[PDB]
Amino acid sequence: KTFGKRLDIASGTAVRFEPGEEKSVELIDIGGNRRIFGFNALVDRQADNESKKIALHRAKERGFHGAKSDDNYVKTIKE
Amino acid sequence: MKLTPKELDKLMLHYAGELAKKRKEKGIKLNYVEAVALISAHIMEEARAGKKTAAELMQEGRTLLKPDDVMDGVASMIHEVGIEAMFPDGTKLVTVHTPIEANGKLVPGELFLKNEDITINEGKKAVSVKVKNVGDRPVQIGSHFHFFEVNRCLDFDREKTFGKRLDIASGTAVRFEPGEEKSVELIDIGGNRRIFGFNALVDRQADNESKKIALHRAKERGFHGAKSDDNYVKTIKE
Amino acid sequence: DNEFLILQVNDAVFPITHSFGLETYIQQKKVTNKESALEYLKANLSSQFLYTEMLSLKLTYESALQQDLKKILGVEEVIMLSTSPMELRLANQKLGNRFIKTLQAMNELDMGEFFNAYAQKTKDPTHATSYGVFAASLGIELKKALAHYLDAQTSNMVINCVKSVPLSQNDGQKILLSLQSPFNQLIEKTLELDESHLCTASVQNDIKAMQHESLYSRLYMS
Amino acid sequence: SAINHALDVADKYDVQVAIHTDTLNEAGCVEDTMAAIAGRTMHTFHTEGAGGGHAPDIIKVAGEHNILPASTNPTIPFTVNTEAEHMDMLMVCHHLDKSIKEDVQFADSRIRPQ
Amino acid sequence: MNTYAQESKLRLKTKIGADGRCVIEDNFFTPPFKLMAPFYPKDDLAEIMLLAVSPGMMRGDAQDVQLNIGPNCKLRITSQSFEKIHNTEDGFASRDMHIVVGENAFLDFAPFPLIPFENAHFKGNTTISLRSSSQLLYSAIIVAGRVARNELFKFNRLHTKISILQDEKPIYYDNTILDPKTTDLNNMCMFDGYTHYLNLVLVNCPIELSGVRECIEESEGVDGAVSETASSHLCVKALAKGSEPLLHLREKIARLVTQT
Amino acid sequence: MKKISRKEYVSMYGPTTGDKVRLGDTDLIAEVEHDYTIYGEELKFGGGKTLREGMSQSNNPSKEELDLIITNALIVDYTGIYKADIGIKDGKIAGIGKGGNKDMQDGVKNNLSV
Repeated sequence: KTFGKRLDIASGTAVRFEPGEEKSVELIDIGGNRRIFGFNALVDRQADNESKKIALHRAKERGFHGAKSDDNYVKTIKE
Repeated sequence: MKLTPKELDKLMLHYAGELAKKRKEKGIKLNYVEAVALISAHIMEEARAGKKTAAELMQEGRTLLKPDDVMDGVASMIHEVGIEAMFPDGTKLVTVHTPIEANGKLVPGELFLKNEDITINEGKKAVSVKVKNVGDRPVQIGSHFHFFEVNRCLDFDREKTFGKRLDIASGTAVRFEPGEEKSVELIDIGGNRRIFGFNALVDRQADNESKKIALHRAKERGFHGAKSDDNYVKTIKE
Repeated sequence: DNEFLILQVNDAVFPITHSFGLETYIQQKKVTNKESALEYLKANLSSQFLYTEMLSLKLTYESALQQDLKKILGVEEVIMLSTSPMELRLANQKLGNRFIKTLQAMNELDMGEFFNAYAQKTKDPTHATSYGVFAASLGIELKKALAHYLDAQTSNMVINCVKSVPLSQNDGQKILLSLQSPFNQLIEKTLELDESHLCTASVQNDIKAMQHESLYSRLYMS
Repeated sequence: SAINHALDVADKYDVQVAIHTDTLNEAGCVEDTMAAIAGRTMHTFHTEGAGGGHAPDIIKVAGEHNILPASTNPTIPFTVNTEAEHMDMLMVCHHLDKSIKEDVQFADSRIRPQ
Repeated sequence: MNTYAQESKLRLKTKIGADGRCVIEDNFFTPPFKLMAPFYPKDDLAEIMLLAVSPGMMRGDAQDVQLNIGPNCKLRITSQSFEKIHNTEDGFASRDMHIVVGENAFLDFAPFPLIPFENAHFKGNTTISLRSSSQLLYSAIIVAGRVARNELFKFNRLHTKISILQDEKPIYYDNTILDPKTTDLNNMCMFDGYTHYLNLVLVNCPIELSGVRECIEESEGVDGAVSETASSHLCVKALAKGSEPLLHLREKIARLVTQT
Repeated sequence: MKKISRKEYVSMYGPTTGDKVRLGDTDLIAEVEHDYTIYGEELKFGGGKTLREGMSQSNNPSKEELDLIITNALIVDYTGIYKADIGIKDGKIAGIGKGGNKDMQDGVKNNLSV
């Protein structure tokens, strides 16, 4: 649900999640060219529906909680 | 009247066609240049008139010259006359194919072929493979495409076809319609047998050791009919 | 009465040998038991009998009610030129000729001036078209005539199947009894069909009928 | 493979890459081409397909961010005579002899007035 | 609701040229139709390919073909590729082909198989007219759909009427109606598990029923048969799992006819 | 292996050994004395032809890689009337013979590498 999105808060502010605590946050689409580079290197490319599958598979492989990728995942030529 | 170089060229062509028409009226048998110019100029004038469509002009261009109106060999030399004509809806390319019927007397540059067939890929044994197109679009495969790495919507035993290409005339293609199943003949790729490019399934020398890597890659990427063992042992470079 | 005369002429014509490809199916081992025979009979009635015999019967009945001899002849010509299998064409022509001859000779009664003229002017009368024009001239109800013709043809088909497969008389009675609903459905379909569907090309039935000629030993005429 | 390598080198050297995609679907469909592109800036010729096998699905790439789509002169604007010249232009451009049965059979177009 | 700017027409008239070859005397084609110069193989008949510049027939397509083969013309008319009927949502795709064969003229009409897609509605009407001496080898292959992807009889309706007249007298009628909604075409009398159906008509061809039967029997993977129509002309009906056996059988029969 | 008719072969690739061509509208007939090509490996350029990346255009070319190649040309010269591919490199004729990709074709010299 959150691929390609960022927190909808005043820029420069932060949201804190305490351990065990559950919070609800508001997310808005990333603007501009929507090219995600850096961070955890899960996307490192343009953010679209095709890169969403690759990002989800990478997150599931790297153990990111809540990332659900299909067991029968079809690799691409570059990923 | 700002005239473009294209307009100047078309004016020259129109008056060449006018000269050809005057010669035809005089009764001189037209040569190659005169015939081409006459057909092109007539098409341009009809398009400017604007009462005909491009299809009508394509039909009409084939009726301008009778076989007796041109010199011997002109009909053989003229295969098609293309002309870009300005219609009421812009510039369109009108192509007239075989505008003049060949008399057969003289054929410039004609071929005198032997009555013996050419044997291509001599000394190469061909295996037969059944291929099904389970996709929604037709797929054309060239004579020299590495058949192992063809569209993943084609279904066949890829293991049989690793290192092989279609056994057809080079430059021709085989078309697989959607849902259609065909049997094709495959022959070994010659030379160094180094497969580079295509779908990047091999990208190295084609041998039995690279066959396993290629099959595992194809299975991972979802190529239909590629069967790789579940317990696949990776190599240091793959 | 009318039903008695219908039964008499039907008995004198049809029982007095035609498989319509059932022999080919049995020889190719596609019809073996009760369920296979029932499936074959249902498929044949749905396609070939429906779009070649019942539809032609209804069309001829309508054309004779309208007194359209030209339309009757055109329908017969269409049937003849569409019947690709030689065995099927010959069987239909023979059955139609037998029906016409029986009506002319045995039925010593005023069949009708229209029917007499049609018999004297026809060339290749199909059995279904002949029965349709006969019913139209006799005033028989369309639905009743279709039901009777379909029932008689299916009785001949089931007895042929029980003789040739071979099956038991119990299975023959069972398949005769279990086809009552498809009979009504076929009659309802013919009640809304039209001439555009006349002689709709069946594929496997025609292929088997044409392979009947190439069969090794033919225990049936067609 | 060629798309991937060219895009790598172009990202290294800061130069544009333009593409005229595979008409025959030999190696894959529009999805496979887009996977090879992998969300990198690409300038596409004949984004309408121009009768290629990727048509009409190649028009889908005109909605992606990383694709800069271009369209050619002959098909705009759509007129009465637009469809008549397309096959001749295609054959001459792709160098398929019109006197060869194999080349004529190969010259298959998926162009539609739609 | 024709999507094309103008009506899809293809008027072709072929005659014998000055050099003795079969040439196109006249031709007028609107999209998606197109005609190229005839191809002349070394030993076979003159080949004309009816080009269709389109992925296939779609909703509202209404094609009008009129072929006119002149006297003493030995012409084989093929198509570019398989004719695919696409999903016609509410309308239908229609083709009306009228062919006129002149005296002592041989026409081998061998189009590629027709593949109807899901919810495809097609109406074909072919009317062939011949002279007494005219020879015709008509053929038509119908596929159940995209078989390899389990698209079997998913189309809406396929109506195909063929009317062959000789000397302005009817000699052959065919009305192929395939409606999966009304009946199961997979039954034992329609297709019996086969997916490809070939219907071929030989009119005035100098080939014997025994020879045609031998060809059908020696052809592998095909359940086929050949009979004689009322007008004493050959009719071949074959079924197969794929189009390859049917095409091979058709070309075998064509070769047997032409070698005479 | 497969055999194709000589007429179709010549239409696709031009005349081969033993084939005769009339020169212009004159009465002179030139016969192809010999052919450097290997049948079934001819170089063709087009939509789905052989001169493509990885098939006939080498992905690991020799250092003498040609700048221009003329494919299937009928060379008419005082040295002979024959059929070959002409390779041009650095303004000179680099080689005459069978050109193409050494990775996927046999009999390709280093000086005729495409």
